[PDB]
Parts: sequence; structure tokens; C-alpha cells
Amino acid sequence: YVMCTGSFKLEKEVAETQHGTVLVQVKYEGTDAPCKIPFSTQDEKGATQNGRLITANPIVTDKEKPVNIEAEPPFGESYIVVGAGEKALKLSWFKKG
Amino acid sequence: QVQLLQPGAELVKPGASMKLSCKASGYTFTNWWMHWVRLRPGRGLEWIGRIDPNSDVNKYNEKFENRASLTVDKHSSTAYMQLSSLTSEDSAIYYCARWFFPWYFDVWGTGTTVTVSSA
Amino acid sequence: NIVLTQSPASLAVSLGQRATISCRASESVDHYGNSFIYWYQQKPGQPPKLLIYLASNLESGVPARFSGSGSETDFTLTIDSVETDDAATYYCQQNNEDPYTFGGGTKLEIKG
Ligand SMILES: [Cl-]
Ligand SMILES: [Cl-]
Ligand SMILES: [Cl-]
Ligand SMILES: [Cl-]
Repeated sequence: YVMCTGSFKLEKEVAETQHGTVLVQVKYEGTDAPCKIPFSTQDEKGATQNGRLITANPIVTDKEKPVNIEAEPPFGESYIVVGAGEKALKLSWFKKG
Repeated sequence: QVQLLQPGAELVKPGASMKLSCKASGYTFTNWWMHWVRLRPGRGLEWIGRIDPNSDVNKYNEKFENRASLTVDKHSSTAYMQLSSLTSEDSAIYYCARWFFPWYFDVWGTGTTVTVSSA
Repeated sequence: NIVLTQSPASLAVSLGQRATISCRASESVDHYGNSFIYWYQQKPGQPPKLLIYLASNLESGVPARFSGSGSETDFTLTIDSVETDDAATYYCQQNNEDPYTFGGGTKLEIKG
């Protein structure tokens, strides 16, 4: 699929799982579904900062259905970025360890 | 329609300093990061740094860090890039570019052809 | 720094024929399953213009003849049928890690 162009709304509070990963549930507000969800993490200065996706491939099947995303964020302070463009969801996260 | 306007040319002496302007229009200036990139003849494109005009957070290419300064003026929606201790190696076309977060550069400035010469 | 090497330095393609430009990275530009790499087009007297993002996605307004592919360290830009206005220099760029780096540029000419 092509990358989603639309906006995302956070559906639930971001949650830490038992094993140092985060569960992010988002709701899509676009017209181009199905599409792949832009998902990344940055540091404070906007630098791309490494990690891995537990969720296979984040895809919006139905814009009325929220999508779950499990990820292993970098350690310490980062920003989880869902979507792209001016309306990109930018969420602060701290991972202890 | 988005426009990033820069002066067409600057002529500065070696060792001097320069301050380049980027005047944004057509959008909410503080909603997008601004990057700076230069093009040298036969040497390609080089990334200088980025700044968030909203919060003044920034990051430099280490090659330019001791030598460069990124600033904005929210009031006039203008971003500035200052580079000092200029040599002939800094003669280039300097572009400011808007960040399509967190990926590519969607809008490029008009560009400022900078010549570093004793004349 | 991630080094991006483009090939060839320049090339000429007969009008209507296929063109291919490659970009090779000194290490991975993948971030959460996406390639943080971009292709820009620049013509003389003009600032660059984005064509392809995340290796394979077409920017709106860009003709369908443009396509890109690859992952990790090997990427290609393809124009399956060149036209006159496709003559330009093409640059790949990564932002998978600071500082952002650009490829050396590939200059495409058109015959006919
Ligand atoms: Cl101000
Ligand atoms: Cl054009
Ligand atoms: Cl130019
Ligand atoms: Cl066309």
C-alpha cells in the first residue's frame, strides 16, 4: 500500500506493556484507506532515533476502526510520531532502563 | 501558495561573516521546521542544520556547528542562517527548505548565490 | 555519517526509453520498516523538487512514469519512458540519521 496522507487521533492513552514495549491505538481521519500508517520515533532535537515495530505492518483497513500498534521505542526520552505532515501526531514517551 | 523568498546574491570577503534570510509566506510559519542546504559547483548538496521556528529547538551538521547559527523571527516569519569565518569553500547556492515532518523537504527557497571573494 | 553513492555520474537516454538511476547507502536507512530516503529533481536555475519519498511513494503531481524501489541500502529511481522535460540532475537524500546526507547527483540527458 501507499503511505496514509490523512490525520491521526490518539484513541487511548499510550500504554507500556509487560516487556518494555508500547501500545499505541490510533484513529484515522483520511479518505485513502487502506494505507500504511507512518510510524516513527525522534529525540528532542528532531533526530530520527532507532527502534522496532512489533505490529506486523500498521495498516488502516477501515477508517472507522481504530488500529493498534505495538512498538519497542528507544530507551529514555523520545517522541512517537504517528502520521506525517503538519498534523502529525507527536507523543512524548519515556522508557525506563 | 507557499513561498520561501531569499535574496538572489551575496558578495562577502573571506574571513567575514554573513547572515542569510528566508522570508516565508502562504502558510503558518511556526507550524513547520526550516532546514538549510547548500549546493556547491560539482560537489553536490550539503545539509547545514534545522530549526523549529515555534520552539527554537535546533540541530546542526557537525561540520558547520562551531561556525553557524540558525535563528528565526516569528514576528516577520523569517528564518536566518549565519555563517562566519567564511572561505572560498563556502561559495555556494544556499537554500532554506521546509520540512514535511518527519520526512522530506517539500518547499525550497529561491536560493542565494553566495560568492566569497576579496573583491 | 551515512554515505550515499549514486550511479552513474551521468547518462543519456533516447526519448521514450527507460532510465534507471541507483543510490547505494553505506549503511541501512530503514526506520521501523520504512526507508528514510528521498529523490529530488533539479534543473538549471531552479531549486530542487521532491519526486519520490520513502523509496517508492510518488509525490502528488509527479507523472506516473516515475517510480522508485529498494530497501535498506540499495535504491533505484526509474522513468519507464523519458520525455524531454525529464532532463535534470537527480539526488537521493537520507534522514535516517543526523547529519542528513545527499548523494553526489546523477545528470540525465535526453536524445532526440
Ligand atoms: Cl519574535
Ligand atoms: Cl519543472
Ligand atoms: Cl541551481
Ligand atoms: Cl509531464
